Amino acid sequence: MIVPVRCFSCGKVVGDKWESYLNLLQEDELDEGTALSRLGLKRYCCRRMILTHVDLIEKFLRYNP
Amino acid sequence: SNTLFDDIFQVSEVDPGRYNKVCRIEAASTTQDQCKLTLDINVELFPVAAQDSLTVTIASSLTRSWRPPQAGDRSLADDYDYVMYGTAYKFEEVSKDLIAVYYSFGGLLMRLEGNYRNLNNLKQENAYLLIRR
Amino acid sequence: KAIPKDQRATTPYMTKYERARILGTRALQISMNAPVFVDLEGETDPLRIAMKELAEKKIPLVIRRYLPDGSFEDWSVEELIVDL
Amino acid sequence: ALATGNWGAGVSQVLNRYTYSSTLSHLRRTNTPIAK
Amino acid sequence: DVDPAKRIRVSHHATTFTHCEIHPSMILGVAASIIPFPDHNQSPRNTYQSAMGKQAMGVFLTNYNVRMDTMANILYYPQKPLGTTRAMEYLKFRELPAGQNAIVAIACYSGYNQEDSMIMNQSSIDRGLFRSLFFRSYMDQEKKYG
Amino acid sequence: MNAPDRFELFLLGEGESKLKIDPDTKAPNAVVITFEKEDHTLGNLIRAELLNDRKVLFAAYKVEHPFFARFKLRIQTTEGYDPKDALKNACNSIINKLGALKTNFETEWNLQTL
Amino acid sequence: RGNLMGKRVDFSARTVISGDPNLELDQVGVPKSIAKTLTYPEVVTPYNIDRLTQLVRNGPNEHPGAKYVIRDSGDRIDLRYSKRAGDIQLQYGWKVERHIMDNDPVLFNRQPSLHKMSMMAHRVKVIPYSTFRLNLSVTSPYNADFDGDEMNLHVPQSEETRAELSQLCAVPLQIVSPQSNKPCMGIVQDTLCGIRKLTLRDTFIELDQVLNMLYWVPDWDGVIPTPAIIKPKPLWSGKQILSVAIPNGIHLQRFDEGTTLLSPKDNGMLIIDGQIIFGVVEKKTVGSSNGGLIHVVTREKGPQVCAKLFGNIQKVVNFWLLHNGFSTGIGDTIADGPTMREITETIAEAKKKVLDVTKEAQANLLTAKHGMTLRESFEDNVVRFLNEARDKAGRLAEVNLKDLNNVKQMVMAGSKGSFINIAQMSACVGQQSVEGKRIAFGFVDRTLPHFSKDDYSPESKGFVENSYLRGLTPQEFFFHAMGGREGLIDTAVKTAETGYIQRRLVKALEDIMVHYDNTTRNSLGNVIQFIYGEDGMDAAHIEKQSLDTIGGSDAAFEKRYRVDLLNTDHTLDPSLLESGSEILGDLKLQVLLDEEYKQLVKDRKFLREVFVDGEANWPLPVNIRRIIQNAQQTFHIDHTKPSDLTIKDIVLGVKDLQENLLVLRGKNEIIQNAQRDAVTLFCCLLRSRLATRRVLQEYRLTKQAFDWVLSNIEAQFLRSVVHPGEMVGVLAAQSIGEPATQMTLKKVTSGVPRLKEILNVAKNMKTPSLTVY
Amino acid sequence: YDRKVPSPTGEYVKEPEWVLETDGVNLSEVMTVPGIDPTRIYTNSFIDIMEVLGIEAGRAALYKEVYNVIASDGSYVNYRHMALLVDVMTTQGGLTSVTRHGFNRSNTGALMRCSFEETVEILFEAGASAELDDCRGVSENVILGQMAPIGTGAFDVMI
Amino acid sequence: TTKIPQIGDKFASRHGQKGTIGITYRREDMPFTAEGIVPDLIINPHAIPSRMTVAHLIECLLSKVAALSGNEGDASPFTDITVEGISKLLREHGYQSRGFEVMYNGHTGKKLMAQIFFGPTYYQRLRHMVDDKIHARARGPGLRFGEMERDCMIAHGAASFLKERLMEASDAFRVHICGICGLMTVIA
Amino acid sequence: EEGPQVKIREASKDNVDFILSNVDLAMANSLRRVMIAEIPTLAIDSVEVETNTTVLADEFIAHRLGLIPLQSMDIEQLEYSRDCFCEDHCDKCSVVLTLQAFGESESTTNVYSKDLVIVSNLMGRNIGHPIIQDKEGNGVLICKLRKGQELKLTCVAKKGIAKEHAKWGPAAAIEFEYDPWNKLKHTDYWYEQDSAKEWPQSKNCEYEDPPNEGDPFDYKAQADTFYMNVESVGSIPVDQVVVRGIDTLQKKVASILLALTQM
Ligand SMILES: [Mg+2]
Ligand SMILES: [Zn+2]
Ligand SMILES: [Zn+2]
Ligand SMILES: [Zn+2]
Repeated sequence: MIVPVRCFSCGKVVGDKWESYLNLLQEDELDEGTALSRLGLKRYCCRRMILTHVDLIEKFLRYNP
Repeated sequence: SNTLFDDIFQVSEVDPGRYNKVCRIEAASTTQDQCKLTLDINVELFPVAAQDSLTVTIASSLTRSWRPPQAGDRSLADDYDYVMYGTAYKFEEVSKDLIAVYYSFGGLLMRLEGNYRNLNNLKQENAYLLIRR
Repeated sequence: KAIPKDQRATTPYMTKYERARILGTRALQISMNAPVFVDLEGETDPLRIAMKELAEKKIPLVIRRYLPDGSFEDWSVEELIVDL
Repeated sequence: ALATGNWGAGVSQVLNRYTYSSTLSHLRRTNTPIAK
Repeated sequence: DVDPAKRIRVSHHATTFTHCEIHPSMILGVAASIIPFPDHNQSPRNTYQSAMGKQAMGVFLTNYNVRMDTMANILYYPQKPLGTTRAMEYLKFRELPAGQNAIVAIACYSGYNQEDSMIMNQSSIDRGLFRSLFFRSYMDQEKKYG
Repeated sequence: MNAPDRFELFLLGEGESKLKIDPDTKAPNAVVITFEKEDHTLGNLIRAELLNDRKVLFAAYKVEHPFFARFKLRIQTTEGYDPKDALKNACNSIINKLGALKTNFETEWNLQTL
Repeated sequence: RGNLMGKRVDFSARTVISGDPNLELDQVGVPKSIAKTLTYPEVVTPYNIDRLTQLVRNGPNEHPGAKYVIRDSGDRIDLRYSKRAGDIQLQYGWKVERHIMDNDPVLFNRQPSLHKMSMMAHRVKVIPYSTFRLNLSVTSPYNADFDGDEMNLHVPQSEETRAELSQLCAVPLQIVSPQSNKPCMGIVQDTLCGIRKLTLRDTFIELDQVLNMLYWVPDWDGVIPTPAIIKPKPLWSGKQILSVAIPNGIHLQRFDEGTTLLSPKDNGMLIIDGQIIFGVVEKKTVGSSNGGLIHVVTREKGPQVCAKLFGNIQKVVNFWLLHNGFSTGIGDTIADGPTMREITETIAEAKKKVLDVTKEAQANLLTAKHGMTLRESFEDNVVRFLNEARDKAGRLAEVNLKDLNNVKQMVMAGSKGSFINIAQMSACVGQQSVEGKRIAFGFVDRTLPHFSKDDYSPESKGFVENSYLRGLTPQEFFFHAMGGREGLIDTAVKTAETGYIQRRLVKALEDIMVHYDNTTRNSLGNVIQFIYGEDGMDAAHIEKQSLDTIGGSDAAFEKRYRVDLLNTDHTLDPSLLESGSEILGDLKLQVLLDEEYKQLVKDRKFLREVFVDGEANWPLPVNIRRIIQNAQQTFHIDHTKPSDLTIKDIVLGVKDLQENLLVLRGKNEIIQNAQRDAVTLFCCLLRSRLATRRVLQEYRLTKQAFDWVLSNIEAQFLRSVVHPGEMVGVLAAQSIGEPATQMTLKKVTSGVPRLKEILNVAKNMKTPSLTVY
Repeated sequence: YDRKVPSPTGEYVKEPEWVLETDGVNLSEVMTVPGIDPTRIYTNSFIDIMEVLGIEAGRAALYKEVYNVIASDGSYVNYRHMALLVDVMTTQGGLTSVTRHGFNRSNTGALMRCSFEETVEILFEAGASAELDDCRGVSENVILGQMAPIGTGAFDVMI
Repeated sequence: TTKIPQIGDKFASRHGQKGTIGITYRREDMPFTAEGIVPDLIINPHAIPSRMTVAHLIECLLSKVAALSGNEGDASPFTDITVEGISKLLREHGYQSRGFEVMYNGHTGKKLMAQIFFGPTYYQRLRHMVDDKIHARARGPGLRFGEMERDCMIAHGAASFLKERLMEASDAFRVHICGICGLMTVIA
Repeated sequence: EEGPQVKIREASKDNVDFILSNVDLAMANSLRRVMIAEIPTLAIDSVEVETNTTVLADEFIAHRLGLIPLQSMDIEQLEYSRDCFCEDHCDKCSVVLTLQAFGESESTTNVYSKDLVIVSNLMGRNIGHPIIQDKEGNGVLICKLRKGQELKLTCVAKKGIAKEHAKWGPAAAIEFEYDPWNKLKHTDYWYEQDSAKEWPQSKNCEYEDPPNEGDPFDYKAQADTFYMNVESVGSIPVDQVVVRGIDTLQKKVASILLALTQM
C-alpha cells in the first residue's frame, strides 16, 4: 500500500520519492544507504520510512476488476 | 541578631564516596586538640582540599518565606563565601570532657566536638554555617 | 428479650457500621425533604448534613443491639460516643 | 464432520486469517486429546 | 584469541558423526521464526510473543478487497522490519508484514507510561502511524421448508 | 468516540475567558491566573520573564492535566506592586524582545546568498 | 436466582484501565460517554432544584445532564422523546435521575475479587477519552496493570447505599489493611524511582525549578523554605522540598545496616516534624511497609490526609522526574572487560570441580551420603557447584554496575529488578531444571542426539553458561525451553488450584462474624473464639512493637527499671525529679515502687514463658514509642530541668489506666477475667514502657505531657477494639487466600501443593517427617 | 540447630543442639524411645499429633503448619486470621477439612443459591420436614428484600 | 471502518510484552533529539529487568544501525552477531555506541539529565480495541456481580448495598402478618 | 541592535541554520514549539468522492490528499471557515481543487499531486497550489490506477494549524542544541570508562571554547546561545517559518495583554 505521504515522525514529505528512489537503485546500481542519503533522507526516522516500505499496491493492481 | 561559634580548622581529610558534587570534610581544629569537625560540603560551588585552614562560624541570623535580591545592597553577612542553613537535632554526651553536636542542612550533615558550646550552641532550628577562605 | 438501661455490657461507643447506617437512613430522610434539626452553615448535601446532626447529637434514633442468644440492648444514638 | 468437527471433538476449525503468519501457523498446528 | 564478545560453545570431540543439522534455527516453528534474537530472550517470553503474533494486524492476503469475511484487519501502511530473520524469507514475512518500524524511546516521561501503558506520538498518529482498516460483514438468506 | 474535538485545544468554548484572576489566600500579594486554551508555550515563557523582575517574589505555572489545554500561573510581588502589573510588564518585555529578534533575523536573512 | 448471581447488572460499566499521575488516590476517571449512561435517582429539594433543573435542561446528551424525570405519581418523563423537555418545572418530591457527576461515590473493582481492596469506592471525575483511569498507587490492591486489563464500575442507588460506600469501603479507609496488618498501598514505578534519585545528597534544585515544584503541591502554604545553601548560589536539596509534601509532626527513624546519626552512606531514615533530616528515600520509607511513612501518617494524621500524601508526593516527585528523565538500554547490561574474564573462569573452575567429582565417581571413590544413592549425592554435589558458580558469577557482575547503571538504579530504589535478573542478563543464566533435576535422558542414555551416551557433564544435562546478553547456544536454547515450559505448566496449575482453595475457604467462614458480646460465632450461634483474635483487637490497629522487658541481662533489667528510694546509689538522682531529694527514704513510697518492680519481674518471667524464643517484637495495638515522641516535641520538653512528676502520679496513674483499656464490660466474675486475659500481653508492654525510671530517666516527661500520654493511650486503645459486625469470617479466608495466589516457585512440600494438602486434611502426605529432640 | 536459650546471667545465648529429622512417621512409637525429649518431639503430620496428643495440640500443630506455608514465601499474615481458620477447622473435636466435604452444606440454609433449579423438590421436602430457616444469610434476606444481619445490618434502628 | 490509534488501544513489540496507550502527546510536547528527531512511542524503562527481555534491546540497537546505513539487520538466532560489533557500526555513524542520546524536554527546552535509549524497534498493532469493549449497561426502570464480589462486599460489611444489588427492583409491598401463624391472613 | 540576535550559518529553499544569542532558553524553546505547531497553513480538509474504482479505500486516499503540501504564503489573508460568514465554505475561506484521473493506458497510470486542479477564484493571492520540489515535477504520488479504473474527487483546503492536525505542519523537523560542551552541566553523561571518549562531539563544539582542565564550575552561567536549524516542507519559505513563528508567539502574548484590558 503506497509510499507514505510524509514521514510519520517529522513530516518530511516522503511521498514524492518512491519512484526516484527505486530508480537510484536499479539503473544507478547504488546501495540503499547511498540512494536514501541522495534523496535527502538524512535522519533515520525519514530513512526507515522509505527503506522499510513495501509497495503492495503493485499486487493489488494485478487483480482484474 | 547573634553569632554563636567562631574558630579556624585544619582539614585533615576530604572524602568523595560516589558523590560528584559533595564531599565529607573531616578537619581537626586549631589550638584545642579536643575540638574536631565532620562536615558535608558542595565541592562544586566551593572546593576544598588537604590541610586547608578554613574558618567556621555558626550563629542564627543574617521563618517567613525567603526573598532574593535587593538586599544585595542592604545586608551582607557575605563576609564569608560558603554558607548554609539547617536545623539542629541532638546533643549527645560523648561522655567525659567534650560534648558533640549533629547538624542537618537539608541533607548535608555536620558533627562538632568541644564543650564550652553548651552556652554557645542553640537548642532550636535556626542555624547558619558560614565558611571563608 | 430486653435488658434494662443498667446491666448493659455492650460497647459505649458507636461502631462504624452503626455510624454508617445512621448517616445512611438520616441522609435518606433529608433527601426526602424532611425536617432538619440543625443550622446549616450553608451546607447543601444530605449526607453532609446528617454528619452534622450526628455531630450535634441531634438524631432521635435508637440502635437496638441483638445478642446471638436473642436478648438485646437499646442504645440511643445520643449516648454512644462517636470517635472512630 | 468437516463443518462441525465432531467425527465420533475439536478437529477441523475455521482457518485463522488475521495475519499471513497466523494462517501458516494454523496449518502447521497439532493437538493432543486427554503421563506427562 | 577468541572474541570475548561471542557466546561460549563446547567442542567437536567427535569422530563418529553420522549427520549434521541443516541449521539449528530450524527447530523453531512459524511464530518463533519471526522473533529477533529469541536466543537472547528469557524462555517464556518467547512463548508469549508466539501467541501474540496471532493477535497482530497487517496484510494477510493481497486479495482482501475481493474477499467477504466476518472481520478483517488491514494495516494502512505495513512495513518490513529493520531487524529480521534468515527464516522470515520463507514465511513471506517481508511481503505480507504485520507491524511497523516505530521510533521508540525508553524513558520515564510524564508518568503516563507506567505498569505497561505507552506514551504515543499524536502528531504521527495523524500522519498515518498505525492506522488500520476494519471490515465486518453480515449475511442472510430466505425461508426454509415452508 | 470519547475524544474531544481537536479545535478545543486553542478555541475558547462558551463562557470561557483567556484569563481568570483569583486572589491567593495562602500568601499576601499573591495571585493565581488561569489561562484557557494555552499550553507550555505561553506558560513556561511568562514564568521565565516574570522571574527577571526583582519585585516578583514568587512565580510558577502548572498544567494540572494534559487532557485540558489550560494552565494556572501564580505570581507574588513585593508590597505595593500589583501582580497584574507584573504580568503586564513581562508581556511587554516578551514582545519588545521578539520585536528585536524578528527584526535582526530578517536583516541577517537578507545578507544570505542562496 | 438469576438476580442472586448478579446476572442482571444495572447501573454498571466496564472498560480498559490506564494509569494517571494526576488523579488522586481515591478518584477514578470515568469516560464522559459512560458517565452520560450511568444514572442516579436524586429527589428534588429546596437545596438542589437550581442545579437539578439545569441538568434536566442540559438533557440526556450533554454531560452534566440527565435522562428520565419522575413525578409524584411514579410517572416516568423521558427527556429524550418528550414534547415537554424544554419545560418541566421540577417539584419538591420528584426524582431527577441525573448523569453521574464528579465526586459521586462508586464501587470500582478488578476481577478476580479476592480482597476488599479489590473492590473499593472512588470519587468520580468525568474525563474525556474512553478508559477508566486510576492512581498508580491503587494498582496493587486491585492487582492490576495496563497491558489491557478491564475493570468494573458500579453505581450506588440509594442515599443509604452511597453512605455505605463512602463511609465503609472508601479507598482511603482501606490504605491500612487488616490482613498484612500494615499499609496495603505504597509508592511505585516512576514515582518510586524518582523519589530515590531526587533524594541523593548530590541532588540540588535551583530557584526556577524549586518554585514550580512548590506550586505543584496543592496543600502548599505558599511559604518558600530557606535554601539549604545560601552562599554563591542559593540552592535547595532534593530532600528539602520533598519535605514540603510531608505533613508536619510526622516522626520517623530507620537505621539500616551501617546507619549512624551521621549516615556516611545516607543510609537509614530520619524525619522530624515532617522534615527529612537524613537518608535516601526509597522503597523501605515510602513503599507499602510496616514502619513506613505511609503506615505512620495514616495512623497519625488520618486516612484522608494520607490519601493526599500519595498525591502530593507523586506530584512533586513525578514532576521532578519529568525534567530529569530516567532510561535503560543495553549499555546497562554490559559488564567490564576484566569482569567478564573473572566470570568466564569462575565458571571454568566450576566445571573443573564437576569434572573431578565425576572422575572420582567413575573410579567408585564417591561415598554416598546417608539415605542417599551414590547417584543422588553425585547430582546433589554437581548441582550445588553450578548454582554456586551462577551466584558468584552474578555478584561479580552486580559489583561493577556503577551508580549510573540504570538497572542497578531500579534495584536500589526497589522498583523492578533483582540479583537473579542482573545475574542472568549480564553474567551466567544458570542451570536449567525440570522436576527438581537437571535435564533427563529423554533419548536413550542421553539428552539430545548431539551427545554421546552416559554423558553427565554440565553441558549435557542442562547448564547454560552463557548470559542473555551473550546469547544461548542451540542446546542451551532447548533445555531452557524445557524449563521455562515447566514454569508455564504449573503456573497454570498454581493458578487454578489456588482459585479453588480461595473460593473454598470463603465458603467455610463466610458466616462467621463478631458479635456484641465481643465473641466470634457462626450462623448457628456456636462459639468459635470467645474473643476475636483472642485479644478483641482489630488487625489494622495493630503494629509490631518490641517488649523491652524480655531481653537483656538481668543486670541491665535492673539498672533500667529498678528504683530504691531507700538507697543512696540506686535511687532517683534529684536532677530527674522535683521531689527527688525529699523522697530519698520514703518508706510508704518504697512499698509502691517495690510493688511496681515486683510486677515488672513477674512479667519478664511471663513473657519468657510465652515467647521462648527470647523474641521481643510482636504486633500489639497502640504504638506507644510514637505517642512519646509525640510528647517530646508537642510540649517542648527539655531534658535539663527536673520533672514536676510525683512518684505517685506515675505509679498510680499507670495503674489506673489499666483499669480502663477494656475490651469487655460484663459486670460478672467470668467476663471480668476474660477482660484481664485479653489485656495481659498489652499491659506487659504498657508497664514496661511507663515504668517509673523510664518515664523520668529515659524521657523526662512532665506531669502534663505524661497526663496527656496516659489520656492518649486510652483513646487509641479503644479505637483498636474490633467493632461488632466485622465479618471476620470472610476477612480471614480472603487474608490467607490472596497471599496464596502469589506463590510460584531444602526438600519438603511447600507452596500451594502443601497448603492444599493441609486444608484437605490429607492422610497421605508427600513429605511426612518427624523431628526428634 | 541453633537455639536461643537463657543464660544464667540473663541474656539469651545461641546454644546449638543436635536434632534428627526423619522421612517417615510413627509418633506413637518414637516418643517412648529413650534418649529423646518427648516434650519437644514434632511432626508435620498434624493428623498424627492430634491422635497422640489431643485436639488442642492438633490445633496448635495445624496452625504451626499453615504458618510455615505462608512464612516460606517471606509473606506474613496476622495471627487472628489463620487462627480463626484453624479454630473452625477444629471446634468439633476433630480435624475437619474445608476443601468441600459435604455435597450439600458446610453452613448454609434451604434457600441460598437455590441451586438444582429444584427449589421445586426442595420446598416440597422443606414443607414435609418442618424446616426452620434462620435467615442470617445475605441472599435469603434478598428474597425477603432485607439486609442480612451482617456489618451494617447486624442491628435494628428505631424511633 | 477505519480505526485510528486511541488512548486505550493495544500494542506490542515481538518480545512477549503487550501494552495499551495511556495518552498521546504532540511532537512539541514529546522529548526531542538534538537533530530534531522525536519519538513515535515512549515505553517505560521499568518494563525491562524482571522480563529478561534482552533481545528487545539488541533488536533496537541493531535497527538504529540498519536504518542509518540502509542495510537489513540480521537478527537470526544462532549467528555470530554481537552487541559489540553492532556498537562498532553504530559508532562509525557518529552516534554513541550503546544507543543512548541526549534529549530535551518538550515543555522547557532544557536538557534531560539522563540520556535515553533511542532508536527504532518493530511494534505490532493488536486487535480488540477499547471502543469495542466500553459496554455500560444502565436500564433503570465479566461485569456480573458474582459470589466473589458478593463476598468482598460482605467483608466490607456493606449489608444494604448487597440488598440493593442482588435484589430485583420490584417495589416493596406491604402485608399484615399474624404473630402466631406467620401467614398473610390478616384482614387490615 | 537589541536582545535576541541572529547569526545565520546556512540558508536555502528548505533549510536555515542559525545561532540565537542573548535569549533565554524559554523563548528559544517556545519559538521552537510555535513553529512546530502554531503557524497557519492551507491543507485539504474536505474530500467528496464521485468515483473510486481504485484499489485503495476512500478515507485512505482522503488522508493522503489532506497530507499533500499546498502553497500557503498568502494564508495570512485567507480566512478560517469557522470565522467566515458563509454557509460552509467559499473563495474567502477555502480553495477548491479537483482530481480526475482515469487508467487509460495498460502501463499502470500514476496519479500525482500535480493533477490537482484549483477551481475556486484564488483572488490573485498566492495560495493553494500543490507544492512540488521533485526533479520530474510530480509533487507526491497520490495513487495508482490499473486498466480502466476511475477516481473523481473534489477537495476543499482550509486554513489550519498543526495542533488541530499534523498536516497543517509546515516545519518538518527542528535541530535544537545549546552548550555543546556540557559546561552548563544540564546533563550527566553515562559512561562505561571514559564519557568524553564514548559520546561523539557536536559540530557546535567547534563554535564554542572548550572547558579547560582545572577551572571550577561556573555556577552563575545560564543558557545563552542556541544552535538551531529549521527545515521546511515547502508550503511556506524557510525564512518564513522563523518569522511568522516569531509573529504568532508575539501575537499570542499580545492577546494576553488585550485580555487583561477587557478585564
Ligand atoms: Mg494485565
Ligand atoms: Zn522523518
Ligand atoms: Zn393467624
Ligand atoms: Zn466562507
